[PDB]
Amino acid sequence: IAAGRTGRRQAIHDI
Amino acid sequence: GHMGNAAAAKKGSEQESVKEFLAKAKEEFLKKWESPSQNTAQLDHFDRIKTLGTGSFGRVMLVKHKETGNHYAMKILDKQKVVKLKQIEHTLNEKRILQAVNFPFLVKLEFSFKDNSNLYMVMEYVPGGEMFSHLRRIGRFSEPHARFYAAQIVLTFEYLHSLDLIYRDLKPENLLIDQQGYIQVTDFGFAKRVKGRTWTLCGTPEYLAPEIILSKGYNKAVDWWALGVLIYEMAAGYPPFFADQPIQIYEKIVSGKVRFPSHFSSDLKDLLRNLLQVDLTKRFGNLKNGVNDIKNHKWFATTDWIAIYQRKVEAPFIPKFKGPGDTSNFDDYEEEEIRVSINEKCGKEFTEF
Repeated sequence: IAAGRTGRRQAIHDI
Repeated sequence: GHMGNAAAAKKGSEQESVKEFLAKAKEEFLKKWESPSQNTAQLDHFDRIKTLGTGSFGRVMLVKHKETGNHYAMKILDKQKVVKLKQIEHTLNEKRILQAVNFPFLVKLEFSFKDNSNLYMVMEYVPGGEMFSHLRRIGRFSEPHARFYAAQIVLTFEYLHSLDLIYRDLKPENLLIDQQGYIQVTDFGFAKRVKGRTWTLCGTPEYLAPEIILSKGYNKAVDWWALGVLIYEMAAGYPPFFADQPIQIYEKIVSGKVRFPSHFSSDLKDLLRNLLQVDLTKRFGNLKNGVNDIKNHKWFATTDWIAIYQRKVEAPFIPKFKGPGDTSNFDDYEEEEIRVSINEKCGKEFTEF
């Protein structure tokens, strides 16, 4: 079953 | 062929007129890009009213200009957080690009300044709130309503890319709805002038193209991938690569497998498969025909591109408006102090701001 982020998503500046 | 003679001639002329528009837009941009104009102000010129959003480095605040009485959105960046996250050049990018661009769906910068502690960018207040809020509240947009918004992003990227600007942070959080129901792109924190390739690992996990995740020198086509993610999310209510943690999100993106809700039209799925295309030799917006592959796609057949640009199309949704300083369309955030140190911080790092 699907699950994921529903709130506001912050940017990333590196990985 | 698909088009009869009259339609083909009309389309050809329209595409040439786009070239003419963009050539002039570039001339205007470069004049501002090379010799930027003063837009100074200072903190005590404004009354701070409410925090409208937070990010890295600080907030966006609703402020009221004391002399004029006008309301504005003020982005505040704490210099010490910026330097540590190596977001110095990105913040310089943001200001310089916002200063030089001009397009109906790009937010307009009014002032920029700095003090001992912070950087400040003051722009037009867009009172209708984030697309994000509206989307989460309703669940998903109809395909015609998603298309109305998507068309504005297509034109905006056609404009930005013609100036060699890559946007690099498309998402509903960054799209504000104005009083006429049209989009204002904000937040140019990752925007950059790039002639060909660039290499910085940045953006928002759900919206990253595979080539960013794979540490490949990438180009403006990452924005067209992100458009595919945005259209999918607007029409489905959730993005195509959806998981609790960034590492799981990246795994799904790189696999590239997209599944669609059963209610998606075949036209929409075809467009999305061509945007969410891992193979850069096949991705729409990155081929010989350029942006025309997108603008002339069947899913956009009912779109009058000039009417969208002219803002003459009836919007699907007109935000509740309760006065120039009304914040009812924004969520609430913890209000934190705007600290201004007695001592200058990171003066060396931000001399050109």
